[PDB]
This record gives sequence, C-alpha cells and structure tokens, in this order.
Amino acid sequence: MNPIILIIILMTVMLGTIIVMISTHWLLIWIGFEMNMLAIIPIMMKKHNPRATEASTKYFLTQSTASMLLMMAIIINLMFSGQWTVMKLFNPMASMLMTMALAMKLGMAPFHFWVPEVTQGIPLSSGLILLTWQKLAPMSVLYQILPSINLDLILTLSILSITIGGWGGLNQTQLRKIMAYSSIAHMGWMTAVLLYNPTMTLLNLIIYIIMTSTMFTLFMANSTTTTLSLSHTWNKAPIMTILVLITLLSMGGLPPLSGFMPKWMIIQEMTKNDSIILPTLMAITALLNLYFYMRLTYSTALTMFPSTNNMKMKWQFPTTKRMTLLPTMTVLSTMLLPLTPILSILE
Amino acid sequence: MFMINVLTLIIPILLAVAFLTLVERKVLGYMQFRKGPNVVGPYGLLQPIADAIKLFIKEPLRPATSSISMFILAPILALTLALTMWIPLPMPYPLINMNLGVLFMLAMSSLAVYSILWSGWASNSKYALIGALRAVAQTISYEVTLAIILLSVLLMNGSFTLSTLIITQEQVWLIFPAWPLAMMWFISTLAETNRAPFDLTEGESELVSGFNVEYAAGPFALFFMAEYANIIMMNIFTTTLFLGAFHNPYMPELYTINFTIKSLLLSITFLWIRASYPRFRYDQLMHLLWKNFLPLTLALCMWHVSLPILLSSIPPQT
Amino acid sequence: MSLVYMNIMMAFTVSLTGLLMYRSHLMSSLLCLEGMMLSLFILATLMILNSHFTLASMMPIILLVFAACEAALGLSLLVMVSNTYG
Amino acid sequence: MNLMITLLTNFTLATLLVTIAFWLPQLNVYSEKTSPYECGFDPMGSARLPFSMKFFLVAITFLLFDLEIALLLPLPWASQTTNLNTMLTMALLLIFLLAVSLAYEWTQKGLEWTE
Amino acid sequence: LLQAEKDRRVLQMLRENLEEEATIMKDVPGWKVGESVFHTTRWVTPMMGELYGLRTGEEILSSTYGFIWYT
Amino acid sequence: PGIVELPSLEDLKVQEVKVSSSVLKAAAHHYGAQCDKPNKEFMLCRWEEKDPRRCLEEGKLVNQCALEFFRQIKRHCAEPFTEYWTCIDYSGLQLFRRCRKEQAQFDKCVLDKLGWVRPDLGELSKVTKVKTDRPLPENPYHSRARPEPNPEVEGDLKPARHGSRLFFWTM
Amino acid sequence: VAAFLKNVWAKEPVLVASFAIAGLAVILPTLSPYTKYSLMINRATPYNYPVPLRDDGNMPDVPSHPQDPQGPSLEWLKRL
Amino acid sequence: PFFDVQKKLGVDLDHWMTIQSAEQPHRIPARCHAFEKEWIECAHGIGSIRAEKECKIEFEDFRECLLRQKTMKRLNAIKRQRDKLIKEGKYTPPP
Amino acid sequence: MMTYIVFILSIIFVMGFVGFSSKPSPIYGGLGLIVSGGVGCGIVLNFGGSFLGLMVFLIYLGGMMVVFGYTTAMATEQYPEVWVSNKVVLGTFITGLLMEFLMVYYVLKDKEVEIVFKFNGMGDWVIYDTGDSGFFSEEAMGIAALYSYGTWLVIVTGWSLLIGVVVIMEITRGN
Ligand SMILES: CCCCCCCCCCCCCCCCCC(=O)OC[C@H](COP(=O)(O)OCCN)OC(=O)CCCCCCCCCCCCCCCCC
Repeated sequence: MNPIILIIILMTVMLGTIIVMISTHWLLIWIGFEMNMLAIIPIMMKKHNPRATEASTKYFLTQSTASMLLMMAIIINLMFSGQWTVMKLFNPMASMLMTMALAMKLGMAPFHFWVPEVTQGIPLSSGLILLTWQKLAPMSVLYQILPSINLDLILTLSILSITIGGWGGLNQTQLRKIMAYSSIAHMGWMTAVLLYNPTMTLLNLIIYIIMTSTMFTLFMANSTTTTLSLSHTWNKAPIMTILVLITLLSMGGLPPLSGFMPKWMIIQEMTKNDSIILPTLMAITALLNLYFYMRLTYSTALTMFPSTNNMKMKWQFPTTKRMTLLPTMTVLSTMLLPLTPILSILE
Repeated sequence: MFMINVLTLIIPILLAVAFLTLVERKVLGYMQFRKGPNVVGPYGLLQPIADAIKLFIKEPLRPATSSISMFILAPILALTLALTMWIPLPMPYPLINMNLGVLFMLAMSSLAVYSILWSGWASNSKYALIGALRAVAQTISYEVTLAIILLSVLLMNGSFTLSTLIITQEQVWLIFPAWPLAMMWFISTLAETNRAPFDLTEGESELVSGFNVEYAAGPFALFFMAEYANIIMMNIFTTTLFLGAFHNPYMPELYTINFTIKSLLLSITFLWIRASYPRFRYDQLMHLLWKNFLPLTLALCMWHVSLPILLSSIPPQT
Repeated sequence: MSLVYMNIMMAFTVSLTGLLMYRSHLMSSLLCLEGMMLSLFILATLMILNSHFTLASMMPIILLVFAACEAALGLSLLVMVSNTYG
Repeated sequence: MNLMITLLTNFTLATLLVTIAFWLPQLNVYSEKTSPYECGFDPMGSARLPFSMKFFLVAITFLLFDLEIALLLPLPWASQTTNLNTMLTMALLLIFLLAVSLAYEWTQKGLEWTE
Repeated sequence: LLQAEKDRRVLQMLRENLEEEATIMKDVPGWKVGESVFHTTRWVTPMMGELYGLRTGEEILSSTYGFIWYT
Repeated sequence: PGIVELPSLEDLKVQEVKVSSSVLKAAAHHYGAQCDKPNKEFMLCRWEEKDPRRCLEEGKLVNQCALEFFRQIKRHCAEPFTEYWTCIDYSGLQLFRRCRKEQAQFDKCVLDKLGWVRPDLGELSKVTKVKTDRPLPENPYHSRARPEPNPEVEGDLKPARHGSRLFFWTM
Repeated sequence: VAAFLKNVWAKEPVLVASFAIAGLAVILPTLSPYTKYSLMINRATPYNYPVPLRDDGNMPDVPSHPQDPQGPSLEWLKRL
Repeated sequence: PFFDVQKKLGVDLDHWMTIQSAEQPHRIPARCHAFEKEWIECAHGIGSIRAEKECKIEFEDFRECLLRQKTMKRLNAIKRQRDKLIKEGKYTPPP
Repeated sequence: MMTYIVFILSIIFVMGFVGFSSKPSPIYGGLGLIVSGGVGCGIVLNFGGSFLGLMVFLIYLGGMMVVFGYTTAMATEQYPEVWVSNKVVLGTFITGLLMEFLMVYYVLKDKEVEIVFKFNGMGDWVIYDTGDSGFFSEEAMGIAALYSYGTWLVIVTGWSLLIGVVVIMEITRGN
C-alpha cells in the first residue's frame, strides 16, 4: 500500500457513488456499481492476512453477480417498451429482478448471507466504509425507481430482514457481526417505508450512518473485536465504553435517545395509512434486538462482580491514535431527538 | 463452382508448405556454404514427398494422453485456423470479400493459441506444461503489440476492407509513409512463429518444442503444417499491407505475379534471418517487448491519430 | 419476444443456477458468472441491432469491457485465495 | 453461408488429415507394444511446480491492455466526423491513458523479470 | 427514381397481400376487412414480415438473410 | 382497430425504367444535372407529408422525367454512351476513376450536340428550394390531443402556520 | 536539462524518441495551417439526401437550380 | 438521493444516448422513432402518475411498434387458416 | 433452405450451457464457453452484427477464455482428467429443457410465453432490416459516435480501467 494510492482509490469510490447518484442513464449507474466494486476490493485486504482475502472474495462474488443481475433487469426494460433513462420501470418483472438485485447490493433477507462473514473478515476501517458508504448508492437508486416497485416484494424483504437479520446475533460475542446484523435490521426499516414516504428512508439512512460512524470510530479508539474487549476497556478507561453502550441503545431505538426518532416517525407515516398490524410486528422484533443489546449492557457495572480485569494495563501515557470526528457525531447521535422539526430539512 | 474455389485455395497452400520446407533447407544450406538436398530426386524436388509419407508412416509412439478430447482437438483447430486465415487476403480478388476483413484475420490469429495451451496441456508431462504456458505468454504479448500496429497503419486506409488497401498503395507503397512501424511489425511477425532470434530450442533450454515438436508424430506433421503455412501467410499479409503492386484489371495475373514474387522473397528473408542471428534468452525477450516496442508503438500510433488531421488528408471511408 | 430471447434467457438462468447451486470449485463459480455475462452481451447486441437504434451501440462494447477488468480482478483474488491453502 | 461452406470444408480437411494420420501408423505393417511408461516420480522433467506470479501477471496486463486496445479499435471509423477537436482530444487522451497504465506499472516493482 | 419505384413496388405488394387475405379469410370468425393494428390510423412502414410472406419462401431467404453473407 | 385503405392496383402500374445500376449511375449523374425540376419537388412532397401512397402521383411524374431522359439519350448520342456504361460496368464498385476516356468522350458527344454542361462536384447538396401548390400537411401523421398540463404554483407565500404541526413542536 | 537530455538520449533513445513523437504529436495539430481544411472537407461529403423546403415566403438564397451559385461552393476543393 | 448536477451546471452527459429520438451520428431514423415522438409528446409535462392513465392508448401504440406482438400474432392467424386450407384447395395466385 | 439458422444457433448456444454448467472441473469449462461464445458470433453475425460479433470473437474468445484457460492450466494440474461426475442434473435439465425448450418451440403456435418470467410471444416468422441507408454500417458509425459523443462515457471507462491496473497489481502485492 502507499499513502497516495489510498487517496487515489478512495477518491474513485467517492467518484463512483457520485456517478450512481448523478447519472440519468442506466448503463452509467451500472458502471458506477462496477467502479465501487473494482475500487473497493483494495480497501478491504489492506492488511494481508488471509481472512481479508477470503472475506473480500465472498464480497466480490455476490456483489458482482448482483451487478450482473441488475444489468439483466435493465435489459429486460429495454425489451419491453423502452429507452435508457432513470424513471419508472415499464416491466413488472424487470422491477422484480431489480429489487432482488438492489437487495443483494445492500444486505437483505434472502441475500444477507454474506454480510456478517465479510464484516468480521476485513479490518475496522474497511468495516466502516462497507456498512455505510456503499449503502448510499442502492437507496439512491430505489428512491428513483420506486413507482414501479411491486409492493409485496420490498415489504416482504423488509420484514424478513428485520425478523431474520435482527433475530440473529444472539450467541455472537463478536462485534463486527453484531454491527452486521444491526445493519440488516435498519435495512429492514429503511426499505420497509420506502414505498410510502421515502423522506423517512433517507432519514433513517442518515441517522444510521451517524450511528455506525460513532460505533466503529469508538472501536478504533478502544481497539475491540469482542465484548470481553469492551469490559477490559471499561477497566482501562470508562468513557469510551459508555459512549459505545449509549450509542448501542441509540442503535436499539430507545425512546429518549436519538435512535428512537426514525422508529417513531416511521410509525407515524407508516400508520396514518391503513395497516396498523405490520408496524407492531416490526416493533416486537425491535424489542428483541433491544434486550439483546441490553444483555450487552449488563456487560458492565461498577463495584463490578468479578470480570478478571488483569493488569500491566494501567498506563502512564495517553494514546495519540487520531480519531477523526468522534465528538460531534457522538453528541449528534445521542442528543438529536429534541430536534426534528428539522426532519423536513432532509428532503 | 465454389468448392472449386475453396480447393484451389487450400490445396496449393499445402503444396506451398511442402516445397517451402524444401526451399528452407536449400537456402539455409547455401547460406551455410553447403549444398542442400540433391540426392532425393533431381535437385531436391522429391524431398517433401519423402518427409511427407514417411513422417506420416512412423508409428504413433507414446504416451497415455489423459484427455482423448483435447489431443484430437488441438491439431484440428491449428489447421482449421491456418487454412481459413487465407480467405480474406486480397489477391486480385478475395474469394470472400468482407467489409471488416483485416481485424478478422487479427481475431483468428488471436484464437490460434488454444492449440498451444491444449497441445502443451495434454502432455501429462508437467515440464511441457510450463513450456507451453510460456510460449503462450510470448505469443500473447506480441498479440498485444501487433494489433495496435494494424490499428495504426490501417488508419491511412480509412476502412478495414483490405481491398481499399490496394487502392491506397497505387501511388506509393505504404512502407514510405511509415517505415518504422513497418519494421516493428515485421519483427512482430517473427514473434508468434518464434523464428530465430525468438525461437526456443533443444540442448539445454525451456524445450517447449522439445515435447511440442517431438510429440504427436503425424499430428506433428500437422503443427508443422500450420506453423509453416502460417508463416507464408504473415509474409503475404506483410506484402499486402506495407507494399504492393498496381492492379491492372482485364489482366489480374500481372498483379498476382508481382504480389507472389515479393511475398516469396520476404519469406526467404525469414528463413535467412533464422540462419543469421542467435536467440534471445527468454526474459530479455519478453521485457524487450515491454521495454521498447510497445512504448514506441504508442508514440507512433498517437502520431498517426494526430497526423492525418494535420495535413488535412484523412482517408475516404467508402 | 421472438424465440431467441426466450432461449438466451434460459441460458442465463442455467448459468445462474449453476452459480448458486455449486460451491465446490471456485473457478467454476467465477466462470458461470462470466458466461452469463456473455449472454448479456448477446442480448443487448441482438436488441439494439434489431431496433436499429444506432447511437446506443456502445452497450455491447462498454458492457463487454467491464466483463474483463472486473473479471481479471476476479481471477487475481482467486490466485490470492488459492495461495492461502493450495 | 459461403464462408460457412469454407468453414465446413476447412474443418473437414483438418478432420480427414487427422484421421489418416491416426489410421496409417496403427494401420502400419507391424505395430508392436511393450515398453513401460513411468508417470511415476516427480523429478523427470522439472519437479512439482511453484507457479510464479510473473507469468500470470503477464496474462492480466494482457487483459487490461487488450481492453484498452479494442476500446481504441473503432477509431478508424471515428477519425472522420464533424467534431475534430474532441476527436483528437479523447483519442490522444485514451491511448495516452494506456501509456499511463504502462508507465505506472513500469515504475513500480512490476516486470523487471529477474527474481 | 429508386425511391418512387421502390414505394410503388411495396404498395403493390401490400395490396396483393390484402386481396389474398380477403379470399382466404372469408368465414364466420370475421376480423372483417384488412386493417391496421394500432389505435391511430396513419402511415407506418411495413414490417418486412408483412410484405414478404406466403411468397413461396425462396426470396425471403435472399431478401431477409440475403444481404448478410454478401451476394 | 382502424382499417387501412390502399390504392387500387390500377392506381399503380404507371411506367417502367429498366436498366442496370451501372448505366443508371452515370446517366443518373447527367439527368440529375438537367432533370430534378419534378423530383426534388417530389421529395418535399413525400418528405413533407410523408405517407407513400399519398404522393405517388408525383412518383409517376419523376418516372416520366427519367424515362424521357433515357429516350433522348437513345435517339441522340447512342454509341458513345453504350461504350461508356459498358466500361463502367466492369464494376468492382464501379469506380469513376477507372474509365475516364469515355466520360470526357460522352460529355463530348452530349455537349457537342445536345448541350448539358456537366455540374461536377457542385451538382448537389446546397439544399434546394422548391415551390409546390399543394398546401403543407398540418397535424402530420397521428397528431393527437394535448395532455391538459398541470397548474403551476403561483402567488406570494408567507411562513407556514404554527410550524411543524407535528405531534408537538410549535415553532 | 541539456546534460539530462543528453544522458537519457545516450542511455535510452527509444524512450526519448517515443516522448518526442508523443509531444510533437500533441502540439503540432494545434499549430499547423492545414487543420481547418480537413474539417471543411469532412463536412463537405453528404451521406444523406439533401431535402428541399418550401421556397415561397422565404429569404432568397441556396437557390433552386443546382447551377445557380448562391449556395455554398466547395470549388476551393476543385482546385487546391 | 438522486441529484441533478448536469441540469444545474448546464452540461449534457448521458442525455445524448438516452432515448431513440436524439440526434444520431448521421441522422438515421430509429425503427419506432415517430412513436417515441408521440409518447414523449403525450407524457412530456406530466408526472408519470397520470401519464400512465391518459397516455395509455398512444403508449400501447408505441409498444405495438417495438415488440410487434399483435401484428405477428395476426400473420400467424393467417397461416393458421392457410394451413387447414392446403387440404381444401385455395390454389395460388403467385408464380 | 432451412433459414432457421439463427434459431438453431440459439439452441446449440443454450445446449452448451445446459450440458455444460455441471461437472467439477473448469478444464472442460473453457471448452463449453468457447463453443457457446463462438455460436454467439453465429447469432450476432446472422443479425448482421458483424463488427460486434468480431469483438466477442476477439476480446471475449481470445482475451477472456485464453486468460482463463491460462490460469486454470497454471493453477490446477490434471493427472487423471476423467469424465468425473455431476453431469446427471445437466443432462436431466437437457431433457427438462429439451421438452421445455421444445415446449417453447412447440407452444410457439400463435404466442408462447412462461408464467414465471415476463411475457414472450412466439410463432414461426422473423422481423428484420429494410430501408437501406447508403454507405452506412448502422453500427460502426455508432461507435464513431462513441468517440464523438461518448466523452463522459469513455472517461468513466478508461478511468475504471487504469484503476483496474492499480487494483490488480495492488492485490498481487507490489508494496
Ligand atoms: C468442441 C468445439 C467444437 C467447435 C470447434 C470449432 C473449430 C474452429 C474454430 C475456429 C473458427 C472460427 C470461425 C469464426 C467465423 C467468423 C466469421 C465472421 O465473423 O465473418 C465476418 C463477416 C462479416 O461480414 P461483412 O463483411 O460485415 O458483410 C458482408 C457483406 N455485407 O460475417 C459474415 O459475412 C457473416 C457470416 C455468418 C455465418 C455464421 C457464423 C457462425 C459461426 C459459428 C462458430 C462455431 C465455432 C466457434 C468457435 C470455437 C472455438 C474453439
């Protein structure tokens, strides 16, 4: 690796996604996906251990074949009354294959099989860039093509994402995996609302990006791949941990914390329309994810009962490890619920 | 009537291969200051028939192939390509006149390497494998460069027709507008065939042609065939591309004569270059291509993209 | 949709089911993907050149170029995976 | 169809000649079969193989450089249009980009071939 | 000249199609007289399927597949 | 749904021009020189109204012009034209750089007798202007009704009323 | 500069000459006097039938009879 | 969040290859061109919500140009009577 | 005088993948593809796709499949190279796709389609080109428009390629 080349790659990832957002032509958007893959394979694998190689492969297969399936749907659009634009697809089927395709691009229920695995394989920073940035392109496409979406699919994929992906993670003591399954749940929400009022989808998107942002950044602060690592850091320094936990509850959508805001608005614009049963069917599973995460909150206490907290590990020297923007996003994901009249600024 | 045309095309290239091997042995002979074969027939005209029917009759000789598929695939492919390459070559008249043309020859010439991958693959000898992979490497690397040259020297034609080439040649041979790119493309034509300097060899060396030239007997008379016939081709396609004669219709055999003479002399120069110089070692060859040829080809190319628009003569696509 | 379209689609789905339902060899996976990709080249070509919509004829070319610089990436990751074990 | 007849013939004569070349040697006057052939032990020619990244990388760069070559291939059609400025700009731009790839790989440790 | 000649030829041909069709399709399940299938009546080029058909099949070979693979 | 109408077979069957492409090529060059009063007009006809079967009458006209053209070359300069199109019919893309002697020879019979200066490289392009008595077609081809577009937003707008209106949050 | 170019042209003439052909190939299309000619040529070859327009009630130019000069003239190509 | 820069900066990027009616390299009409012209003439200023509704007729016209389902089915309907009347002779007009 | 040859080539093209996709080894993978792809030249050409067909006959056949067979040949070494296994479901899908393909070429009377995928339509006749344009490929001129109009498009392609280089070597560990 070279400290330039990483800039000349990340620049191309930013560029690719910018193209997926900007272009009004299909073939372009398909190219934007191709460039985000081509340039995102080097970011993962940064350190040469084999874990990142096998994991980066499992990303590459399903991601690339997803892209190809997208191209198939585009072409079927060309078959049926057709031109190359970005707008309502004229085929119900092309819309089907395209909702499946964009359901592989970002983790969803039948297609989520790769996300936990790849997220634990690759390192931290690649973990951040995988679960947030690349998640901007597909939503930016779905917001466009929503008029032709078959409601039954995306509603299904959303729910099954929340049920399956959310229900998962229970036995997992790893972190990266937890962040993966939670990504799939927030996915189930963002895509759940997508047909009704996409404004909320972009909302839960943004809040979500802040959430995983502070989360992974804290995992860089205290380098931790497990919960055991979290407790041991609790007896190294407290503050970073309670930031991790409070941001995890915000990841659970607990009422005073800011993570409750997308759930709450989603319940409004979800239930002013007819169906009231499905939101509750989501909120149950939401409680499941909660008291799992609060198991991870009995990971800690003071006057602790024995955690085997060891030694050597008091240190006289502070760490200089550079944390880029931690504080603004920490307070910004904790304190935001007393805002949102600001919701409409988003759209 | 049409199959008459096919037969008249493909039988004389085979006879051309046999008597070519004769002229090879002789020219190398006297070039080496010694008479070539005189004692098979008069003057050596019965030598090919000897080589032919004998080299057919020596028995198949080894080993278990491990693939019955590929072993009898590769020869058929090598021939079939070597025979169909001759189709578009213009002559007074092409026998198939294709709009694209020359890039069709380029394309099949790109396909020609599967006979090396598969041929060297089915040996079951792990050394002939490696040798084959390497020969594929150099053939392929000179499939890079050559393509760009055609994509340049053609840009003075204005179309791929391969007929209009004979129209451009009327006033001045295309050797004059670009000599150097023609030089690089001649040596490029030495590349794939692996004539000396570019050949691999016996004694101590990679010995790709050790089992490749050894093995498959009669089918070695085939790989033999496609190699020499392919040589005569690349000579002819040089004669057409970088030079040529005036076509006087109502008497095409005039142009056919002149064409034939220059092509034959060119092949003569192949066989005597092979006499002349030693061989490159392998890496010095491969990265001799990567070092120097390909950059200068890029330069000359862009200079032929920018040139015709300068002088305001850009060619007339019909 | 004529016939040829039906048939090429069936080829597409043969390649896709061959992708998902065989994990044994990885080169086989990557391959099946690539063959499917070819089928897409064929589709876009036949269509565009059927409707005589000329300015869009690139879709075979530029669709085919990423059939490679992405595929090449694929095989490189294949080698770097193989040298983990075997 | 015409060239397809040429392909049918040219595939025949290949097939026929191959067949003759298999018949006659085992149609020969006396064919005798004895000797053992030892596939056997690994060091006969070479031994094993630790296949090396260099050759494979040559295949790779053969791909990328192909792609840029064929992307460049239609130019003789395009060299004549009503926009010459843009033509020169992006043809020189494109193959210049090819030469940029090559120049990069020629600057890094790649190639160099003695290793 | 080639244009006028051509279009006369194709109109002649399409009308011959019309009369043959008229003779064959007399029966109860009437689609009535030869009609366009579009909701708006105005000139639209023939399909080349409409023109050449029922034609003995010899010249559909050279007309439809004829140009490709040359003469 | 709509039933097409096609002209009677006898509306067709006008005239004949039967010659090879070869003769028609150079002879075409000369009549395209002197003719084209009718046929350019014809081209704004079937080009402007485009419905072949609408304008075919003027196709009869152009066919008339070309017909009598070849008639004049019949009765006027016969032999030199014959050798000329037979040397141009040795073909191989029928190149005009091939047989020149009888190009100058042919225009020499023509000019020496009937006139017809050769237009050469200025024969065409220079998009021609032509008059026609027929009124231009309006609402060409289908030309359906308009979408009834949607009213655009207008008027001065003041701040909203009491704010987000949400479950709470006044201003 | 002078010593640098003398040394790179002493060692690697192929690469120096390559950069020369490159650069000169870049600049020269800008300067040379013949440029516009190529463009005007390329625009002077019609691929598509010139299609007439309603004459009456227009500004007179590009006149009916192909001999009447008022239109564009490529005669500059006739003799060049 | 689909952004429109290319209308903001006033630059065409993908608008040229977008639909069949754009200016071709050397203008050659697409097969179904005119019906593109009428489908976009109908659906231009509207919102694709009611364009579905009101432009349906002309749109289906366009489809019936592109795919040629219905007319192909019609020709088929002609050979399907032709077939069973090979038995009962309708002879032939052509030579 | 069959002139179904576009459809025959379509069918053999399918057959390549059908009987192809099974068995454990890629060594025959190359064969299966290159067969199907060359048949693809068959299809594309028989629609008059001449240049494009030649490009799938250059890049994909030569470049792709040569590089594949090169790596496969280098990565895996085959002593036995036997008939192996797994072809059972491939042939059984050649029977299910034989009466399914013969079901789409049988039910093709009037319009034929499927209840899974989008609609189709069928029947024996084929639609093609007329309305000659003088001295135009209708294709290659299109690609001349790639260089004229394809500004943004050739930019993103080329850039994605050069990134192709730095990515590939970067993963093969230059450091
Ligand atoms: C297990 C293996 C089994 C198979 C073994 C095969 C062994 C031999 C393989 C090598 C030979 C490949 C031959 C490819 C021929 C390609 C022909 C072609 O592209 O011709 C171009 C030409 C363009 O015509 P043009 O000039 O534009 O126009 C004429 C006037 N209008 O086009 C035309 O004029 C139109 C021609 C159309 C004719 C149909 C083409 C069908 C091709 C079928 C290929 C099948 C084999 C595939 C390759 C296998 C490789 C291993």
